[PDB]
Amino acid sequence: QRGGVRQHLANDRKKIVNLNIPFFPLDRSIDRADIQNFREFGTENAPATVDAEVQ
Amino acid sequence: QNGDFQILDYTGLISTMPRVDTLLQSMNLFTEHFGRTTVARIERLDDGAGDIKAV
Repeated sequence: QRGGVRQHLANDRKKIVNLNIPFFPLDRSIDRADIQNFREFGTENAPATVDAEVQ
Repeated sequence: QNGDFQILDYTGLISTMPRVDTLLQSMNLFTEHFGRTTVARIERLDDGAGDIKAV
């Protein structure tokens, strides 16, 4: 109605969040026995090299 | 050993070591081969003998 009561507004809204993160490891090792007497499996007579296994 | 008053002088040293044989090495009976694998191969070719006859 005119000249009487009035109307009012509401307010806004907020939110906040937090989070964590996981971890992912990966390891390996090389021993003498893996290249001691094993042929490279490539050329006919090339001995096994550590570099190839590393790659 | 009777104190530092008696300044001591030079002393000699001797040593003893176990006996070492040189007979076989002196005779030059052995040959040396350097390989790669832990196993060594031996190849013995055997010939054949015979006598020729007149024809």
